[PDB]
Amino acid sequence: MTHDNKLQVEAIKRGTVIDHIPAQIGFKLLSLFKLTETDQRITIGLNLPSGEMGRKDLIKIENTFLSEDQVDQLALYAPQAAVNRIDNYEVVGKSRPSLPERIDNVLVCPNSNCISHAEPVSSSFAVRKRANDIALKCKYCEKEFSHNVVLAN
Amino acid sequence: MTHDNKLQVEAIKRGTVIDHIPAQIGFKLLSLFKLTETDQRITIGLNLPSGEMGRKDLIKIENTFLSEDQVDQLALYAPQAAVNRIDNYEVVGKSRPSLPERIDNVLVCPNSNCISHAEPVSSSFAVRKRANDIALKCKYCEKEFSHNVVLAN
Amino acid sequence: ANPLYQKHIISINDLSRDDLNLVLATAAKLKANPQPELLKHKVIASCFFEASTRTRLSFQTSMHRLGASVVGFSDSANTSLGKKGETLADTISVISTYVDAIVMRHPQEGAARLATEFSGNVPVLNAGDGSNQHPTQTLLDLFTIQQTEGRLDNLHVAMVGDLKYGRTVHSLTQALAKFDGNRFYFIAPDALAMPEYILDMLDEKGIAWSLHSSIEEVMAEVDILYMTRVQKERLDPSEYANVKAQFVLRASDLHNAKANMKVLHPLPRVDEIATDVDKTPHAWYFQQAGNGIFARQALLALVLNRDLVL
Amino acid sequence: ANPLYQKHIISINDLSRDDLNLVLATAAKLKANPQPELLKHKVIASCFFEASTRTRLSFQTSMHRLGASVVGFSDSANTSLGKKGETLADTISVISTYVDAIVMRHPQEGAARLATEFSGNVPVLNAGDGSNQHPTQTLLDLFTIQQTEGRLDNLHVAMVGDLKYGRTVHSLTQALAKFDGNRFYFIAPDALAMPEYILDMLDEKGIAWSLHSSIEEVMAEVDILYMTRVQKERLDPSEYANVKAQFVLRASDLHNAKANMKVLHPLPRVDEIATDVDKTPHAWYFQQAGNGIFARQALLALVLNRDLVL
Amino acid sequence: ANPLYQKHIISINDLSRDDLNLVLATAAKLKANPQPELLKHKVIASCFFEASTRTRLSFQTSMHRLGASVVGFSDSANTSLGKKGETLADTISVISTYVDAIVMRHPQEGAARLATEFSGNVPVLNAGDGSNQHPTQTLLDLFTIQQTEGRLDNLHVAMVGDLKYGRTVHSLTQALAKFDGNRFYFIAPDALAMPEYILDMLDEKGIAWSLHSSIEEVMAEVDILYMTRVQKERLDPSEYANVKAQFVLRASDLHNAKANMKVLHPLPRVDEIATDVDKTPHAWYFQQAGNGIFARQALLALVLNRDLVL
Amino acid sequence: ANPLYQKHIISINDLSRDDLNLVLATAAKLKANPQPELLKHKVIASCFFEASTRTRLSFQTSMHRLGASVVGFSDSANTSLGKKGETLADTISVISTYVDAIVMRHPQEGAARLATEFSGNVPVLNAGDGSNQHPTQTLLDLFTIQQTEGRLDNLHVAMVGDLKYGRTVHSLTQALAKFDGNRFYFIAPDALAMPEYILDMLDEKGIAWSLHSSIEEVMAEVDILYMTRVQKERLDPSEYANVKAQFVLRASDLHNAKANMKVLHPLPRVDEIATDVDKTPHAWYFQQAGNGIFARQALLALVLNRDLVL
Ligand SMILES: [Zn+2]
Ligand SMILES: [Zn+2]
Repeated sequence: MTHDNKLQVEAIKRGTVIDHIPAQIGFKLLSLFKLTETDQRITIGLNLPSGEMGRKDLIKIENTFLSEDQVDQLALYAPQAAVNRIDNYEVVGKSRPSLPERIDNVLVCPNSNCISHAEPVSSSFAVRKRANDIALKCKYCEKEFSHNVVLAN
Repeated sequence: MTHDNKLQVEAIKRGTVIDHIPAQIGFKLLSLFKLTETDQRITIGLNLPSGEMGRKDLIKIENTFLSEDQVDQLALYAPQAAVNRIDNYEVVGKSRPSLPERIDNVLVCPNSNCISHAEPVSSSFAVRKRANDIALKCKYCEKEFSHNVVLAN
Repeated sequence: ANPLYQKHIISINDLSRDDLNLVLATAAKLKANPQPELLKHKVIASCFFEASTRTRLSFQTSMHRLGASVVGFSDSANTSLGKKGETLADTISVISTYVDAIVMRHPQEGAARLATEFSGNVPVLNAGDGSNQHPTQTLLDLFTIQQTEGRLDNLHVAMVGDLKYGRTVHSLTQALAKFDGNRFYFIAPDALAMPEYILDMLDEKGIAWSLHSSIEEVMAEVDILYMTRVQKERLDPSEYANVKAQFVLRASDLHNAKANMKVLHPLPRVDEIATDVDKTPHAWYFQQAGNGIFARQALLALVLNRDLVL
Repeated sequence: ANPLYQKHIISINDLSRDDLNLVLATAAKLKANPQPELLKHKVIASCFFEASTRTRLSFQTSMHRLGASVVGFSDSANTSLGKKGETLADTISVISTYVDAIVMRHPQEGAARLATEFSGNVPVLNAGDGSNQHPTQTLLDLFTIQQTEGRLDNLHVAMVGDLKYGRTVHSLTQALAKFDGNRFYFIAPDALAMPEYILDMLDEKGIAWSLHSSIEEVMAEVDILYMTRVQKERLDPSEYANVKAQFVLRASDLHNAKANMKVLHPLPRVDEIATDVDKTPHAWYFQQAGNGIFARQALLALVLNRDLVL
Repeated sequence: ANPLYQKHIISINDLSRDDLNLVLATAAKLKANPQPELLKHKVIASCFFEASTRTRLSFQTSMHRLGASVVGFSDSANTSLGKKGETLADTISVISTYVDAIVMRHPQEGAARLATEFSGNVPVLNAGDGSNQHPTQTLLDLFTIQQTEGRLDNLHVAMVGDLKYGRTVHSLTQALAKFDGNRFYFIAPDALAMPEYILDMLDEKGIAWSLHSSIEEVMAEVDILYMTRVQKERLDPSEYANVKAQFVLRASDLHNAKANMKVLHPLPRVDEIATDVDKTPHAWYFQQAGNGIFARQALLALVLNRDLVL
Repeated sequence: ANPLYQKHIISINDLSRDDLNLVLATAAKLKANPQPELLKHKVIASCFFEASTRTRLSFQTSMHRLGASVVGFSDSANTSLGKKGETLADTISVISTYVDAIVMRHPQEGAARLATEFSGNVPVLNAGDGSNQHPTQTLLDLFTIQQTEGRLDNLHVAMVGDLKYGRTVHSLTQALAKFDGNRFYFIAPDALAMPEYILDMLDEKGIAWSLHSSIEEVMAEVDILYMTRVQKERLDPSEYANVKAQFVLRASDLHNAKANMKVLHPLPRVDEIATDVDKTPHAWYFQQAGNGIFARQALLALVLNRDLVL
């Protein structure tokens, strides 16, 4: 959108703006999804006065749009996050994270005897909701864990 | 040391501006020295252009200062980053990265047999600028390595 | 082509009620009229990365009665291959350039699955992977249950033993819960009760189930008595021996049994089923072991052969 | 009869340029039109006195695709036979009265040769003997090099790794130096440089060779990149890890590579070749492993069959 | 003569409250004023039929601190005795003719009870007998609680981890059960819950106790947090990983804790106590291992001197 | 307080020339006038995580000679500690609460440096830490040179055998490198040449050195012949046998040798020093092993007594 305390601040030309990320979850997302790995002008605002929502994180990836699928990968980490598509210095699109069905190579199988650990494979867990508690199922060992357990690693 | 006067980027009042970070390193720095694990308002800019080097990274940390020591640890990654200390809306003093005599917590010993690998010990290397390159001697196994090697990839 | 042509057999959940019936239909038909050269010219890999004679011997006999050749190994003692450091992925990748199909047993869950990802066209068949899946054992329990009861729906199936770790009782319940009106009885030690994830699974289906403390309770009700070996290690020698008594089977306990109730057990048994039972019409473990050949043969035939002439 | 009929395959020096080409000619032709019963009724011994799954599995598959039967063993754990005290001589002498041919792997150099002296008519094929010969691995590298480059003369062949102990790079150089105009590049650690006896051998032939400290140097020049596993044990963990960096291969290092350059590696690889290379057109180890079957099949076919119908 | 003179320390059950006190009372004096020549000229057999280095080095440092000589051995398999023929009774009958006291750890329950029957007049101290007892570990625990809390009565003890198999918690709950007003908090995963026989005894004696789901609920009342190690082998890897995070202590958790609160663990710790906990003043696991030296000297001193004038 | 009081003897690098002298100076007095009750009432942990019988029996005889008690163990695999879970840090943190000093040998470099961080106030003496250091062996060497030559300055030292891996020569070259005017003769097969980092340091300090092809060239100037064992396993059997005869000493070779010349070897010797050499008065390898007893007593004495009045 438009940041201004009193002092002149940037807003990418065309690109995406992942705004409303909760404090401390921002950088993880940058790490996890390896978002920083391009030649694009990324501007990050950490620990910003979200006031109503206290403190938030914020990313702006200029000249880079995210497929709705990529937007869904944020759910477990930042569900209240709003993903804005910007064109011509204006919000042309406003998406919101949604529970995916599968979350690839970002989580680690808590099952220590899971073949997934040594070998060259990407993690892959099938998501499944229950009274709003997310159980996650490893593609390999086929075991089901609670997201609390998996996310801890 | 980047100045744009149309699509402007705001400047903080007090804190530290880690300017002239070669591209792709601003994130290592972030992870490596755990610069995000703070409540202070940080602001990061990646791949911002500044012809004097092409593309650069730039990190602003509000109400936080780095010691002579803390600044030196960047010597190995962004030898030329310019750490501009700030107070009252203006640079109250600049500082450059000096190669330290010792480097803790962030490197890994290349020695497979070095005990530092399975233990609750923080690594520590002695630095020694010998013709052409930097030598790093492990605290525990005492084996000396070319820095080029200590940076596995 | 048949529905399983070239498909990988890894988990029992991957097969539907109609796939089980196809496999069963074939097994029954290969038992009847043998096709000793159906797989002639094929070469199959017997990769027992985790040793297992019962299962290796069974599979291999299945290969030899269909005309197929066999190469392979057992016990990954050192196998400077896989063990020293070759990543399984790389091992399959190489083996898939020699053989036409791969049967494998591994100590880690998901092994057979991962293999699938590095074998290109070569179908891999899971002969056991950690405490996860052992699909062939089940295809064989079902064949036995169908052969003896004449159906896979409407059975009063009792499962005894280590129902909490028994890799086999978990798989048998899932498959049996693909059919209709099966009621389950869960006689097991308290420290070893059926996992909840299986119980919940059943309730959703609306399947009848109940736990029993002793076998005599459900004796005169059960059609199938499925016993499983209670691993002593899982328990304390005092605890074990305390428990034991309420879970071993003698012939006398069977006087109450129906006329068609068969006692099944994946094997090995030792303490859990007394040899006196060996001599009663109800004994069916050994016969059950022999049905493994037909169950496994039907599996290779379908996977390897485009269309099946039965 | 063909030139190899009943002859023993022991060393690569024992075969001439014309023998290699014959073997290659056949391999190429058996790959094309399979003769699954050519060796029907023959019985072959798989004596892996030194265990080796990659090689045993390969040989045996080669036997099974030609109709031959196989008896044999692996790992001389105790073998109250050979090990306890039976002298190899006596072991062959007995085995040569059962089978028609013997494939064997032994930990000591000259084993396969000695065997030759106690087998009467039974042809023995060396599948590895100490740090001396492993001829079959080479017949297979050459087939791969010919299949991919279309020729065995005038290649820019680079050999990387443990060039001082690498039993394979020594054999590949010798054979390749039977053909014309091959230039060699020797990128290897200083502590592990190509033996001198091989270097001298080349100079006499007047063959072009040069050592390189890094692969990037000869990248855009090489047709074949032959990498070998650098045994950590050969070195000190600090020394090793010091060295390492200048000798592992990543995909990015390959951007400079020609269009037809194939990376080969006897296997296992692990640290030396990153899995990213796995996905580039240049990757040829795995394909290379599959050519082992054709190379070995052609070898048995020729040895065992009087005249070869191709 | 003191009460403990020439007596066998076999089970905690066998020791009275007075007894307990006599031992910890002596322990403190030896810790205050050491006697390095009290047990001079004495020889003690350190018999570890089942290797336990940590317990051995302790008992032995204890024995040297009083000027005693030590001879002994570790692991019968590495030993020469009792591997195929000789009994323990013969082994004890013989050793009781050399030494002045016998210390012994043995893989099977009742092993020390049986020794006291062939030792003659030599007193036998139990350093562990299967899933049965471990007198010394408990006296060392009790001495650490008394020393830090100033009392063994009216305490708030939370016990955590594997309460089913942990022989150590069972035994401390019995000893504390001998003192007045104590209250216990048992926090353990259901598969590893405290046995009924302990609860039954706790209820029969009027002692308060209560299961809890997480330390957090109890952190603020508790005086002593006795932690134990849930061995992942006592479970299924998947199962273990789910309950793991519920019984692992971070220094943060310690926040709303009484000043006087101490954290104990028989050790070895692995995951259960996070390393940041070591810096907080509640960590006392290492000072506990340290007090083992004194509880052990007191006993050796009491058992071998008709009178002590400490 | 003497300089070495309460200090950790980890690396030779850490010791000064003064330090060196203080130790060898004490060593000679203890060898002149023994103190069998100096370290009485002390307990020292002889912790051989990596079994080294010869070094252990030595350190231990040293410990008994001063009246100290010893407890300890050999080979962690035969031990109970650090096999699957517990760390060294926990193992040290615990042992530092029993003993008065820790001696330890460990399979990995830096293992003792790390102990000094959890030992608290207990001083740690390094008896070997991987390819890293071995303080004591060097002080024992230096004491033998000083004792026989009368000085550590202006010496003619030839070092022979495996100069690349021999941790012992590296360390002695550093210690001697601290004294004035020494000159070294490095005779070693090229595959086992002295590392560059030593030469670099030798050159930086102004110290003369020079490679030589055979002892013969140097036999007449040299005062001390430090021999080492080229392990045939650090090479290829064939390779080893070719260079063997160039670094093996026969009593004949000793012919044109200075009266004062002594032959040293850390032992075990196997082929390198021929048995006829034992009768010539240059053999001093056994009297060296003997002096290890004194260099070790001095250190234990220095480290545990604020003042010595020898
Ligand atoms: Zn998994
Ligand atoms: Zn190190």
